[PDB]
Amino acid sequence: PTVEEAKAEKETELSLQKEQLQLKIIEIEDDVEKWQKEKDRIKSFTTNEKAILEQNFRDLVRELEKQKEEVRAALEQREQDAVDQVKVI
Amino acid sequence: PTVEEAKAEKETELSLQKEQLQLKIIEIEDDVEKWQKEKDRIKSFTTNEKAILEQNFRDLVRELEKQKEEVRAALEQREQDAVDQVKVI
Amino acid sequence: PTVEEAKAEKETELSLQKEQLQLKIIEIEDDVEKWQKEKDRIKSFTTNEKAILEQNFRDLVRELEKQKEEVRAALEQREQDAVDQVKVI
Amino acid sequence: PTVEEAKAEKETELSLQKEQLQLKIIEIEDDVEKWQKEKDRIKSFTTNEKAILEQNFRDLVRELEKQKEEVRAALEQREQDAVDQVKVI
Repeated sequence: PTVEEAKAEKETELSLQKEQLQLKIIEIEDDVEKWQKEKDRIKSFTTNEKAILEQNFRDLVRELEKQKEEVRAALEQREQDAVDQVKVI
Repeated sequence: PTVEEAKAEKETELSLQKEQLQLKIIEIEDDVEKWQKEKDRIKSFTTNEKAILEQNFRDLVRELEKQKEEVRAALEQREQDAVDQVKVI
Repeated sequence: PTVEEAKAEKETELSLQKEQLQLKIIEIEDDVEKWQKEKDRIKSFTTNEKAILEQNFRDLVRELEKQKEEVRAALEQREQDAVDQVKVI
Repeated sequence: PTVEEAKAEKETELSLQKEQLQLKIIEIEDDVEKWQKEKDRIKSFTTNEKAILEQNFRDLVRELEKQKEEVRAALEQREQDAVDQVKVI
């Protein structure tokens, strides 16, 4: 080959090989950013679900405390009822 | 009647009437002490039942808190499981 | 005394004595109603103060739970801070 | 150089260069394992401190609940004391 022909071929080859390398880097980086976004999404979902669990628990305890209060005041009303039902004879 | 006969009769009558009065007082007082002991017993029962209620409530809350903890650690294990299941491709 | 004079005197005496008896009953009943109203007022005050105590306790626990949450999230921020401060060298 | 001399030199050079490469890999891997062990240690410390926080909180609440109970029973004793201090006159 001519000196000018081998020059031009080298330039073509390097230009095409550069582009291959760049594409592969883009692929690696897309895969990594997608991996990382998924990991972060799962973390974010768990954090949310734990917050909702914690709020369910607090609502449950509050509802049960309120039921306990109803039973207590019932006990106190059966009490006074019974104390008035006891005659002096 | 002789003076000595009316004397002796008065003494008999007063002695028998005193005894009637005393018996009635004993009856009134028995009824009152029994009334009061019953009132006190019912109060004492209610106090006991409320204490047992309060301890049931505390055991229930403790058991539910412990269940919440199991669900939370389950959520965290499905989490790490899932984070390891996400490939880098 | 004349029959008509003793009649009239008896009526005066009974009328004045009735009024004495009635006044004493009114006094007994005033004292009893006042006793009972005071007892009821003290009971009512205690019931109120216990309710306010119970609400103070609940506000205190809620405030402390909220402070615990701040300390926990502080611990988690010193954590991530520290994990990023550890070099790969 | 002799064919046998260039052979022997190539072998020396490759052997020394291999060893350089291996050492660098060992260094990279030591740094990475140390990084990772430190990250894990900090995580492990935070987890511990949060557990101790959580147990302090529970002991605090239990102590305060117990103090509330003392104040309540004090209120009830000033109550009965006062109810007995109210005369019938």
